[PDB]
Amino acid sequence: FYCKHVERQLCSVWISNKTAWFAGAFTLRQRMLNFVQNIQYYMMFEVMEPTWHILEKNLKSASNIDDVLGHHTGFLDTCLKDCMLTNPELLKVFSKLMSVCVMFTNCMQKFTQSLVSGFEATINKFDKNFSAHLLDLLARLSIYSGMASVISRLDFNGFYTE
Amino acid sequence: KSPNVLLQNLCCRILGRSEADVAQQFQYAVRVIGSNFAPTVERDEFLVAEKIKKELIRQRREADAALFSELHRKLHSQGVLKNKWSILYLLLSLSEDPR
Amino acid sequence: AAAAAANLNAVRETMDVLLEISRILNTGLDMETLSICVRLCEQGINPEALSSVIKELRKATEALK
Amino acid sequence: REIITLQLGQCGNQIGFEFWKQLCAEHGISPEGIVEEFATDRKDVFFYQADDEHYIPRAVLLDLEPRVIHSILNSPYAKLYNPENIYLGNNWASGFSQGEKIHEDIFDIIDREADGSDSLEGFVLCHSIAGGTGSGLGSYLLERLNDRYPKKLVQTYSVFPNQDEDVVVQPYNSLLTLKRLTQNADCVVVLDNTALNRIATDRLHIQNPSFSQINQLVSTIMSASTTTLRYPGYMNNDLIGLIASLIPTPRLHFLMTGYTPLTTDKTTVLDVMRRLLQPKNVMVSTNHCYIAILNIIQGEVDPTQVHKSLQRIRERKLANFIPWGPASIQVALSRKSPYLPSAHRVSGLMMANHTSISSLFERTCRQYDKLRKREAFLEQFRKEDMFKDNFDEMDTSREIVQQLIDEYHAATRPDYISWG
Repeated sequence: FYCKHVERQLCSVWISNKTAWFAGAFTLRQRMLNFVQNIQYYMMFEVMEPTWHILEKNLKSASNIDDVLGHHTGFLDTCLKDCMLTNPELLKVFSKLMSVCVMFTNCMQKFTQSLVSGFEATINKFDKNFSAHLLDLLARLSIYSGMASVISRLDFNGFYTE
Repeated sequence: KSPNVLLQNLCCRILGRSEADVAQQFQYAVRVIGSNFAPTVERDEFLVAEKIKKELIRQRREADAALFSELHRKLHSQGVLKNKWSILYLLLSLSEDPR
Repeated sequence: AAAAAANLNAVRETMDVLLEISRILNTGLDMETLSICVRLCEQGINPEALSSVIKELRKATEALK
Repeated sequence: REIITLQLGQCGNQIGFEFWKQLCAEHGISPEGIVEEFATDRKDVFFYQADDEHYIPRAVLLDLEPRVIHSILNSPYAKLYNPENIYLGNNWASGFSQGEKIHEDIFDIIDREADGSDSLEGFVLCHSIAGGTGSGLGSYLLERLNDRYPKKLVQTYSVFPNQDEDVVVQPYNSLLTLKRLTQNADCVVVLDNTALNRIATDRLHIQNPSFSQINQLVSTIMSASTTTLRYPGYMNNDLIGLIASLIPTPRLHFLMTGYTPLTTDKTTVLDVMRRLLQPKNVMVSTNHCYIAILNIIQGEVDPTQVHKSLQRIRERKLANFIPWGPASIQVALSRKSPYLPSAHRVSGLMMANHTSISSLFERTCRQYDKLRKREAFLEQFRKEDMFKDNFDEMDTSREIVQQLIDEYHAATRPDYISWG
């Protein structure tokens, strides 16, 4: 739900910002929306749907209830644990990046004038804060023990590789 | 307009002069055109076309006599001229023989 | 309009094709005069009457010279 | 949310007619609108739940010299959509001026249907570029829509005017319309008439009825693109999410069309991915590199197949990359529609932002530059003279399309901190 809320914010910025100032936030917004959409594509189409379709094969071929109970518990436990939910240190950089997202969209919605430099400076401050944490996410996930799938989803060109 | 002042235009077009410079020639125009406004002779465009071809054979511009076969067709193709006969008789009447 | 100028195209065409007919019979009328000569014929007029006037006006531009 | 579809011109009403017939056959409705017994879906995206138990689509019917629109009138699909708003050529200036003098009541027609639906997501314009009937009026209405409503989306399904063609004012008309498209639209979907013509003369041996078969193609593409909105997924159940990833900046908003079967008249995701990435399964036919691709697939998809297919697409490198960033082909999965013919059970389509369309733009610019240098092909159209006696709008449109070509070439560079 938090990940959907920020998607709404990020699309709102692009549609309002087009008036019929700067391109510094264009590339920053292109790195935020194409981040959060891909966490959804991964988190669903690798964890949720495969195991759910196998769990429909567990609800045709299993003859008792104490199999089905364990199968269900395993699907829930993996759908948390293979993500950022009950990770032991949570990968706290995700909350920090989402905080930089919500601050960026809040400032970018006030693109209406009636200083362009003050907006440009706070957007670049956010750009440093964001780009550092995106590289920190890629590093912190790469060391943690499936990696290459979400890494290749997040960057494919290798414009950043760390 | 009226045809009487439009004939004065013709008298400015053939000559190279203003209309207050000469009034004699426009008086010749109004004396000949006047008391006649309607042809009292045979009316057919087809006969005057057969009189233009007959005239171009007599002058040995017989390739131009096959041009007139196309130009009369073009004249029919536009179709915005009320009397095709009067201008063909008029253009036939002023014909010179350079041979 | 647009078609109301297409009729103006079809009149300039009439005027040009009658000039080709004018040169192959070798008359002295040019384009500007021929545009008067077609206008007169729409009301209807004797070419037998007009030819003598034109054959006098071409005989009165070198005699009034 | 809800989409209100606008159709205008003979070609635009043709493609809207075939698209509405396609969605009528697709969803569980009669040509009157009578509900079926087989219909995770939605019937509120193009359709209003209208007030005689017919899901009447919200369509603006515009006619200008109607010939085929009369055939649309006496038709069984005139019982599906007719909110009774039909209100009355061969030039951009004529259609522009005619749209200018009557903008009020057609804007009231737009206001009526805008009040008709509860929510709104965008305006999809059935448009033909330099189609004569669609041209001019479409550009003027594009100005009216983007000026009057700045909070919504504007989509324009557009053809590229090359039909192996006589009209010599067509580069001027397409240039002025393209100026309006770059400046007054949020996103433009462009197709090539010659590409679809080549594909149609390939798959069959038809030469004369090319128009109607091209209509089948664009209607199938338009249904395929909005399947993810019409059927509830997880993303691109609104237009702006699909519009967002492909468009990196307000100037590059022109999208190529792909769809991996050219056939509907066994298969896996892996094969159709590698079959999609060639430029001859693209229905739009130096370094040329995509900005961003997005593919949507619909079928009996094993979820491991998209995973290892995207693996193969990476290490093969069969797609053109983006220098200044990551923005790549994204796998989207959608539901197979009820009552669609069972050929190519796994079927995908793609929408992509490519710099190769700059070549087609500069070709048409070169045609305009040739006819403009010769100065014998304006034909002295009276509406063109009275609209602009100085013809400075052609110069302004040329400047805008030149800036567009420069921004395309600048996005091609590894630096896009250099602009145009």
